[PDB]
Amino acid sequence: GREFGNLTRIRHVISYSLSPLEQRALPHVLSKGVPNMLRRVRESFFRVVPQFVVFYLLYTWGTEEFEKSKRKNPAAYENDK
Amino acid sequence: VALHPPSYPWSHSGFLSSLDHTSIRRGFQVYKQVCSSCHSMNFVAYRHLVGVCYTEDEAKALAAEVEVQDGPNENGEMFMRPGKLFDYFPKPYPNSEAARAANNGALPPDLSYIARARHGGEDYIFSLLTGYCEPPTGVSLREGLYFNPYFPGQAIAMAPPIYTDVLEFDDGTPATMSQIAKDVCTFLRWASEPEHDHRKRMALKMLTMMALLIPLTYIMKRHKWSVLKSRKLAYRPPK
Amino acid sequence: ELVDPLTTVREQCEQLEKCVKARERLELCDERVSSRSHTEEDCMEELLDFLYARDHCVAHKLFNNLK
Amino acid sequence: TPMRKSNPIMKMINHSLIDLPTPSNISMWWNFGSLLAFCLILQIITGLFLAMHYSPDTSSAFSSIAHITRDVNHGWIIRYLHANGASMFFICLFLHVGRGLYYGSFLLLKTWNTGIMLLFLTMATAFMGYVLPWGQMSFWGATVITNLLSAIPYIGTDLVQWIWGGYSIGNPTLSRFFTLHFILPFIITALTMVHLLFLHETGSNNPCGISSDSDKIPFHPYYTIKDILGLVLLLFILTTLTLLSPNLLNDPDNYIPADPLNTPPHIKPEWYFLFAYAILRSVPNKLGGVLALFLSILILSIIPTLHNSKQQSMMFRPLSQFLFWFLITTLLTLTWIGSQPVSQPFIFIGQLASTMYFTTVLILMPLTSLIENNLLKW
Amino acid sequence: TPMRKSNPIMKMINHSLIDLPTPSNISMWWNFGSLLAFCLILQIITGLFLAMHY
Amino acid sequence: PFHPYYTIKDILGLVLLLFILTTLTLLSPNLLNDPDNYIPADPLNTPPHIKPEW
Amino acid sequence: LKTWNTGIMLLFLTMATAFMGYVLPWGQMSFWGATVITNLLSAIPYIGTDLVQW
Amino acid sequence: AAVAFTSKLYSLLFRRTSTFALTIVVGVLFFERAFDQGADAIYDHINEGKLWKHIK
Amino acid sequence: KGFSYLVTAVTTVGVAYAAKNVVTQFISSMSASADVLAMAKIEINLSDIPEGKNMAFKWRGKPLFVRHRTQKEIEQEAAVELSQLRDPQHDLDRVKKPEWVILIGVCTHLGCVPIANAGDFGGYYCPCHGSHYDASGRIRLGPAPLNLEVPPYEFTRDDMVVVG
Amino acid sequence: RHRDDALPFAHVAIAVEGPGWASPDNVALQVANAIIGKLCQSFQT
Ligand SMILES: CCCCCCCCCCCCCCCCCC(=O)OC[C@H](COP(=O)([O-])OCC(O)COP(=O)([O-])OC[C@@H](COC(=O)CCCCCCCCCCCCCCCCC)OC(=O)CCCCCCCCCCCCCCCCC)OC(=O)CCCCCCCCCCCCCCCCC
Ligand SMILES: CCCCCCCC/C=C/CCCCCCCC(=O)OC[C@H](COP(=O)(O)OCCN)OC(=O)CCCCCCC/C=C/CCCCCCCC
Ligand SMILES: CCCCCCCC/C=C/CCCCCCCC(=O)OC[C@H](COP(=O)(O)OCCN)OC(=O)CCCCCCC/C=C/CCCCCCCC
Ligand SMILES: CCCCCCCC/C=C/CCCCCCCC(=O)OC[C@H](COP(=O)(O)OCCN)OC(=O)CCCCCCC/C=C/CCCCCCCC
Ligand SMILES: CCCCCCCC/C=C\CCCCCCCC(=O)OC[C@H](COP(=O)(O)OCCN)OC(=O)CCCCCCC/C=C/CCCCCCCC
Ligand code: HEC
Ligand code: HEM
Ligand code: HEM
Ligand code: HEM
Ligand code: HEM
Ligand SMILES: O=C1C(=C2CCC(c3ccc(Cl)cc3)CC2)C(O)=C(O)c2ccccc21
Ligand SMILES: O=C1C(=C2CCC(c3ccc(Cl)cc3)CC2)C(O)=C(O)c2ccccc21
Ligand SMILES: O=C1C(O)=C([C@H]2CC[C@H](c3ccc(Cl)cc3)CC2)C(=O)c2ccccc21
Ligand SMILES: O=C1C(O)=C([C@H]2CC[C@H](c3ccc(Cl)cc3)CC2)C(=O)c2ccccc21
Ligand code: FES
Ligand SMILES: [Zn+2]
Repeated sequence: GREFGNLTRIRHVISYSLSPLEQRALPHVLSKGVPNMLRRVRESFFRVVPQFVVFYLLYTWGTEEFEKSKRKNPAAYENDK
Repeated sequence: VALHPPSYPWSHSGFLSSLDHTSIRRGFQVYKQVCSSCHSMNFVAYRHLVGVCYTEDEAKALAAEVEVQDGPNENGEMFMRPGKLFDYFPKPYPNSEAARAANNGALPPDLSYIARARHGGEDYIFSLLTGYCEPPTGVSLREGLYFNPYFPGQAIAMAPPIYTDVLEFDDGTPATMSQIAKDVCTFLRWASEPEHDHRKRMALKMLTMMALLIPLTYIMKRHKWSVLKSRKLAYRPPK
Repeated sequence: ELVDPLTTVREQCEQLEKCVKARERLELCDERVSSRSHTEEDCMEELLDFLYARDHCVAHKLFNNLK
Repeated sequence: TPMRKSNPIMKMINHSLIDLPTPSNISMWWNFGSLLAFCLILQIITGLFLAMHYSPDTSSAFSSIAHITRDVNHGWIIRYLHANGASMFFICLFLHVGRGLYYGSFLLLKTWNTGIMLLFLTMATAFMGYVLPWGQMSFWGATVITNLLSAIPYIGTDLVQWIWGGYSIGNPTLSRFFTLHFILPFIITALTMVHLLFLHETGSNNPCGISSDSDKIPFHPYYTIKDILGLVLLLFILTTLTLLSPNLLNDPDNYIPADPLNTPPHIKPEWYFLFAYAILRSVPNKLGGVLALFLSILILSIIPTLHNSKQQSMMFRPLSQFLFWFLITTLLTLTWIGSQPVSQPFIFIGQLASTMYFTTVLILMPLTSLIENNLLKW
Repeated sequence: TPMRKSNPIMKMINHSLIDLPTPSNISMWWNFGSLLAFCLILQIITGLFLAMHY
Repeated sequence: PFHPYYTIKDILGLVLLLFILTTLTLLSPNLLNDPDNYIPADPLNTPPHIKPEW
Repeated sequence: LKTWNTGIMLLFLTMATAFMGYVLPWGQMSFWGATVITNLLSAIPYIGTDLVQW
Repeated sequence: AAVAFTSKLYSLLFRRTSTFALTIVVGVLFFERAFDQGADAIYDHINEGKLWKHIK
Repeated sequence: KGFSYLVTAVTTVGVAYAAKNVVTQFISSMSASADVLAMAKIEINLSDIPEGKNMAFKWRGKPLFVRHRTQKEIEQEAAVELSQLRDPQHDLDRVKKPEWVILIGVCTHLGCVPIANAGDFGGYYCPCHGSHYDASGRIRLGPAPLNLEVPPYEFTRDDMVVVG
Repeated sequence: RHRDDALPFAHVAIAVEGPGWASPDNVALQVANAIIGKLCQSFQT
């Protein structure tokens, strides 16, 4: 079936490659890779983060409320006698 | 609801810190002379003390102190004999109904995993042992209960089990309640998890190895993928 | 005769401000509950608050005196 | 020809993982299937060893595990490995599902359906292993899960009593749990092979959602070394969890043996289940609760049917992405609610989280897809 | 095509035991393989049941 | 082709095997049975006459 | 050849299985059968006894 | 020209696959012992006074 | 090329170390546990064993024979020619007192228990594959390669013996 | 690599580096060549 002899039909594309032993494995990290990671974080920040911030607010609120609910109310004894 | 135990600075809590075996040796005396009246420790035997705080001969000596049932003999009858290394610490009661009958309806639990079966571990137990006090105003206790804020409910059947000079340690340490509690707690830690020290020993090695193998294999990957990472294309139609 | 370090350490911690305010609240609640004729209130919550506050600083300073 | 292609067994291996054409551009999210397989293998091995020391009897189960962890040489670490491997297995499983939801790989219908089958099987297996120690939590977990069939209106109670083998949970039920837990993993293995057979007829989707037949590379050497790297990382994490912090995920209430007369005040299943538990807790009706419980997972089967977009992947669809991450947070919320007592704040929050989960899958995503289409003018 | 030949799982079944070419003249001695398989299946089923009581 | 010829032939073989198996199970169950395996194990004594399964 | 060799493998496997089922009742014959079959590896000259005990 | 270390290493050991394999077994033999000894030393040193080997 | 291959070498060395450790500890899971390895001694009262009687006792999981030999047995066991044996040994190499002999009742061929006072030689006969022993425990016919094993013992009374 | 799927047949060339005119080794290499030079239409060393 699917085999490297007849996958698709292409015309007029040229490629060039070096061998691994001719070139470096980690050529430019701090001059190219770091800024690229930075933009890659920039492009997705506001699509992911705010939902989790909202989750954090909800969690803390619900915890606080549950913990208030367990403390004794002075009006339950002071009001009528 | 129950009061949250504070964190005490236990010397074995570091990532690669071992247990203090002196404290184990003293805690075990506490568990002989006091705590093995009510409580069972069904999953520990004398052979387990060998190489931890005792030689084989001295552990046999401990064993020898106790009578144990055995048989049948050649006549078909049971008998009593002195203990051996392969015998389990003896039970205080024959059955749980008898245990309840001797403690006004309450059943003392088995302390073989008490430190792993409670929230807070040895912080809780210490807190429980040192923590008895007189009740607040408005509170009352039914027949045969004590007050203790670190118990869920604050009413507990167990009377305060330890006090100063309730025993004497063979190494001359002064037997204040606090010292006794800390030591028995160390001993319960050891009873719940014998593999502790060897586990940390073994972590150092194989973690060093697995940490080493990451950058090496990453380098191999980068080597194989450089062919594609630097590839250059062009489009040249006759136009 | 032996003096248990825990006694002294408690007595020392109980001098601190965060303990003192809770201790005062405890006294106030004792006074109410003792003064009434017939009530269902009890003074336990206040006691537990005070004990939480105090045992926090006992735990930072007890084990230095033990072996 | 080379021997690589001389013979059916060898040629199937070759078409599977030597000369298979893979996309050049797939990312780390595609490593989690191989890690799943690794985890299955690990579980089977460690299980076959444990099996030779465990006792499927209610009067010795607990103590057989005590024996394993105290007297068997390095038995403690074998126990630790089994228990932590299950957790890793589910971590990988969840991430594996989520990928496919994000990148639109559910359009491979056969692979997707066999995946749903596998999810169900793995969950059954994990639960039937969780009750074998016969601790205090294990017992009541068994009880609840076997009472679930009482909700079937006409025949339910009889089904419950026919699964128990008696008037109640007891010795005859534990051996059933153990036989089933023994046999299921191998059915899982066979179905995994079918799963991959179905996959290799089309090949892998990729992050861009467009056809990659102009830039296929062979599986060997590229993805061989890549997956080996992934495995090394998984082993580092697993070792640190096994040796440096074994008690992180552990539950104390299962170190107390079973007591048929007392349920403990605070109930909590294993973490990978909490969310279902929350869902089950949220409906004030028995039958409705169970129905929701099962629909929560069965709903994946109609996602392919509700797909309106012209594009396959969310890579180029921002509104879609926003909704995706909101759904993930709803699931986190259900997990958190599952841990808490059944008290009023958490009751109300859980009900909202459940309604929003189904709402989002069934309504909001389809409609956002239509809006998106209109914004691109088709 | 018929569905018999539309699909890998189905086409493997078909090549196995529907459209497989067999000799016309083989005798009773060739029945014992299928009986072996039957026996294996019987053993597995009865064993899974026994297992739950042993 | 395998179907229908050898399908029905093997079904016939299976019917025969089931007849034999039932007669062995219900009409004469003790034919191949060994009495010495109805005595539980005794690590101190090997019986005088030893015989494995046929 | 391939079918024949896989057949030999299957024969061996089936025999192992049958024998390991025969010792499960723990009767008087089962016990001594176990004993003999597990002492068989003592015949390996350098490592045998240790294999038996393992 | 420049007889350099890695080139000698390639030409003597790594060029032939059998010898590469032999090099690997020989290296692991010695790595194992050195690595064990170092680890045990560190471990023993972190918690002197608390192990029963010495208390004995 | 050298440098790139050195990296691979080093990686392989580490992987081999880890693999060895994992596999070996798994294998050591299946050896005897720390509750199976008890080794006690056993004391036998000899005044309950008539002359000509072979008694069997359970010891360390296996039979232990104690045999109280008669005079003609003591006589005729000494006559044996040691050249016609596959495991040559004299009777007085195998007993401490002539009228008592103590053996481990396990057949040296494949482990069955010999029946006493049976076979061609007045000693013991093993039904499983047909090996004969004499009243010294010496192998005389059949497939077994060695004589019956003698444990360490000593006499604490003229009517008490301890085997350990 | 220059890809054009409309051409009838694929052409391929693969070399390593040779020593040059001056070296002696050339002779031996030629012999090797003659030893090497079915699947395809046309082939040469
Ligand atoms: C209380 C318990 C009750 C139990 C009840 C059991 C009832 C069982 C009923 C079974 C009914 C089966 C019906 C099957 C129909 C299938 C039709 C078909 O297509 O068949 C094709 C098949 C043949 O296939 P094929 O394609 O020709 O290929 C075969 C060859 O390749 C062909 O090669 P060839 O052509 O060269 O061969 C020619 C010739 C080759 O001939 C020879 O080789 C020569 C033979 C010479 C023999 C001479 C006599 C004996 C020797 C004497 C020698 C002299 C001694 C001198 C001594 C001197 C001493 C001093 O071979 C034959 O012709 C053989 C035909 C006869 C087959 C018999 C089958 C017996 C089955 C027994 C089953 C037992 C188990 C039952 C369950 C028990 C449960 C407890 O069979 C037939 O054609 C015959 C069908 C009819 C068979 C009937 C069998 C009845 C058995 C009844 C037994 C009752 C007693 C049980 C006792 C139990 C004790 C524990
Ligand atoms: C006594 C102590 C132990 C001694 C152990 C010694 C062995 C050490 C390990 C050696 C590993 C094997 C290395 C050599 C493998 C050679 C394989 C070979 O020649 O076959 C290659 C060739 C490749 O096929 P094509 O692609 O068609 O080739 C066309 C080329 N244009 O053939 C094949 O297909 C592969 C055949 C593989 C055969 C492998 C044989 C393995 C033998 C192992 C013996 C182990 C003995 C252990 C004894 C232990 C003590 C009792
Ligand atoms: C032991 C306790 C375990 C608790 C549970 C653990 C599992 C759940 C973990 C939840 C958090 C996961 C965070 C993962 C990292 C997210 C990083 C991120 O936002 O990156 C966005 C970045 C954007 O890239 P692109 O759109 O492709 O374009 C870039 C190329 N130009 O990547 C992505 O969006 C890829 C998203 C892939 C899917 C991720 C799925 C994560 C959650 C899956 C499990 C959730 C539960 C199960 C869900 C399904 C239930 C039916
Ligand atoms: C409520 C009580 C229970 C009621 C049960 C009712 C059902 C009773 C049993 C009915 C069995 C099925 C009979 C009809 C099958 C029709 C199959 C069909 O149409 O497909 C044939 C056609 C053949 O393929 P080609 O060769 O390509 O055809 C080309 C022709 N030139 O299609 C196929 O490939 C086969 C498709 C099979 C579909 C089978 C559907 C089965 C549905 C079963 C429903 C059971 C419901 C049970 C409910 C129980 C109570 C909750
Ligand atoms: C157990 C916990 C271990 C934890 C440490 C990490 C484990 C994972 C480490 C990676 C394991 C990789 C296993 C799979 C093999 C990967 C091979 C690889 O990447 O190299 C490719 C390369 C293929 O060569 P090519 O250059 O592509 O073709 C040349 C044609 N002229 O692979 C080879 O070298 C193939 C030849 C065999 C190599 C050896 C295979 C492994 C077995 C060797 C040791 C044998 C004894 C094993 C005993 C095990 C215990 C009983
Ligand atoms: C008889 C006088 C006892 C002695 C001596 C000791 N304990 Fe005990 N213990 C006893 C009873 C009757 C109970 C039941 C309490 C109840 O409310 O049911 C207990 C309980 C414990 C517990 C359980 C704590 C929990 O939260 O469940 C622990 C951890 C415990 N006891 C520890 C302990 C120790 C260390 C002792 C020796 C210093 C000891 N106990 C002695 C009765 C008796
Ligand atoms: C034991 C459980 C499972 C195993 C072992 C397993 C294994 C695999 C493997 C090895 C792959 C190869 C590609 C990859 O790794 O991404 C894969 C792909 C895939 N899996 Fe599974 N899987 C399992 C469960 C699931 C589940 C639960 C689902 C969906 C609910 C699923 C759906 C898919 C899909 C759709 C693909 C192909 C998607 C693509 O290539 O883009 N699988 N699986
Ligand atoms: C997908 C594969 C598997 C999964 C997810 C799985 C999961 C689990 C889990 C979660 C437990 C309980 C862990 C604990 O109590 O700490 C368990 C226990 C057990 N499993 Fe597995 N298992 C798998 C495969 C197997 C297999 C193939 C066997 C074969 C016998 C097996 C045998 C056992 C045994 C004997 C136990 C009880 C021992 C114990 O609790 O430690 N398991 N399993
Ligand atoms: C569980 C054990 C086995 C099973 C389930 C099995 C199954 C089968 C089946 C269904 C066939 C189809 C043709 C026929 O029935 O004759 C077959 C053929 C065959 N079997 Fe097996 N078999 C088993 C063991 C063996 C053994 C032990 C051998 C040889 C020592 C063997 C060698 C063969 C050969 C050579 C054929 C083809 C011969 C021919 O077609 O002329 N098999 N087997
Ligand atoms: C080729 C497949 C099988 C063969 C040949 C086989 C054979 C046997 C035999 C000969 C016995 C002893 C019969 C007796 O003592 O009367 C036995 C017992 C047993 N087998 Fe099977 N068996 C097979 C498959 C299985 C499977 C898959 C299981 C799954 C659990 C199983 C479970 C058992 C059990 C529990 C026993 C003991 C019960 C008893 O002795 O009645 N067997 N087997
Ligand atoms: O990891 C695989 C993979 C497979 C590799 C081999 C694995 C494997 C697992 C266990 C064993 Cl014993 C052997 C191989 C199974 C997964 C497979 O079939 C794909 O199609 C695929 C596509 C893209 C990215 C990764 C993969
Ligand atoms: O019986 C078979 C056979 C096969 C039929 C289907 C059987 C079978 C067994 C179990 C199930 Cl669940 C399904 C099918 C297996 C044997 C098979 O493959 C052959 O090639 C063959 C050739 C000649 C004569 C008979 C046969
Ligand atoms: O009350 C419960 C409970 O409700 C469950 C539930 C959790 C969800 C499970 C579940 C069932 C089906 C699926 Cl597809 C997924 C999860 C079923 C058991 C438990 O697991 C449990 C464990 C221990 C004590 C009590 C309990
Ligand atoms: O003495 C034996 C004995 O020798 C075997 C033997 C029979 C042949 C077996 C065998 C081993 C290997 C193969 Cl490939 C085939 C059969 C091994 C056990 C028994 O089965 C046996 C059963 C019960 C009591 C005693 C005995
Ligand atoms: S076991 Fe005694 S002769 Fe074989
Ligand atoms: Zn270790």
